[PDB]
Amino acid sequence: ATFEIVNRCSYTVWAAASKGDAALDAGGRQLNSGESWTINVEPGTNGGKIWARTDCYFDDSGSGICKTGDCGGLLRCKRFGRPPTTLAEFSLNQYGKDYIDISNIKGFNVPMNFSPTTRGCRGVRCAADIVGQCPAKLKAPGGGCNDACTVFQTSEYCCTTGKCGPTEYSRFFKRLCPDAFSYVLDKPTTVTCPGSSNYRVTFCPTA
Repeated sequence: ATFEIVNRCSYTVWAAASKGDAALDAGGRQLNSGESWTINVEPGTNGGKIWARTDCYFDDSGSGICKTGDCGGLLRCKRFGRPPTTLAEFSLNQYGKDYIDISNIKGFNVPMNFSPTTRGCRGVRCAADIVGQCPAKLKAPGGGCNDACTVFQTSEYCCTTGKCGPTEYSRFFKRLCPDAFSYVLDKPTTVTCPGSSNYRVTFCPTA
């Protein structure tokens, strides 16, 4: 499947694509304001994620650090990034269907639109100013808005026992972005697309 990753933000981001134990395509790339990066993702890919990283410094070998979304200091991510990270999530060709969503379960750093470029389903978006409105306790110094599990590490925020309810913190994310997962047991905002659809992820879709 084809994913075009587009940076409409006014600042540089470093895109990342991983299924957690391996890169997807090249795994990561710098995107200046306006730049588009097209990747190919193997059919049948399960648990793939795409996210942006901000304020990165890398050397010639592709090692360095980012203030949000860092994946063990690599330009080309093999694993998932350090929160806060707005997440585009997908599972492809699962019994004839693709499943996509946006998640705030690992916090928020960059606004995002996740849309198909082929027919048959709708896109999803979280483009509110969550960083600007972020509750004091959830603000990450490096930038972004942490989820409450990341910050407080309780069974209730992290849904460790598989039983947990909405919280004052999850409701903040849900209020600003209804179409994204706000906590683990959130009522699913997953979109079902035809198997083998193609997609576009746009950072800063409105501004």
